[PDB]
Order: sequence, then C-alpha cells, then structure tokens
Amino acid sequence: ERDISTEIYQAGSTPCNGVEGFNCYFPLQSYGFQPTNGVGYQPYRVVVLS
Amino acid sequence: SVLYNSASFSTFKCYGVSPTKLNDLCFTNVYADSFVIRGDEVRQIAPGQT
Repeated sequence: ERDISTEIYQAGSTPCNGVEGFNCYFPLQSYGFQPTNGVGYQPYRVVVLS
Repeated sequence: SVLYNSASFSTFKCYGVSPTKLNDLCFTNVYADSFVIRGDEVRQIAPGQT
C-alpha cells in the first residue's frame, strides 16, 4: 500500500486544524546525502524482488 | 496532561522517546535540569551540536 495524501500530524494537545500552530510537526522530512558525513548517512538504493 | 492547561511553551522536543508514548511506558530516575539562556541559543541545546 502506498500513501500519497499527507496531513498535518498532531503531537499532543492544541488542535492543528490544518494550520500548523503548536505541536503540529510536518510529516515529510528531508534527507542529507552529502559526502562530508559518515558512512550511515550515505544513500543506498534498495530493490526488493517479490 | 498537567503541562497543557496552565502554562504555554514554545519549544518541546523529546529525543529518543515519542511524546505520545509517555503514558503507557514507565519512568526511572527523573531528573530535571532547569536554566535560562538566550533565544538564539535554544538550537544549541541538542544532542549533537556545537
């Protein structure tokens, strides 16, 4: 199953109501593929054959 | 629930534990370190900064 629609996640009290106020983090987060980091931060392409 | 009914905060971040999982799991050795800093230094209080 693939999830396309993203909504404002609520982490505690204060209802977000789709405005992102207090305790309303964003579901999508960026990575950081840079060669100046460590080994674990490097990108890895994974293919699953079922 | 005794933190969001009489005091408003600004930054709240729990590293290593989800903020919504503080009700089912127990705790051990609860230490509170309180201090006062500058607004431009709030980003410097995190495990892995400079």
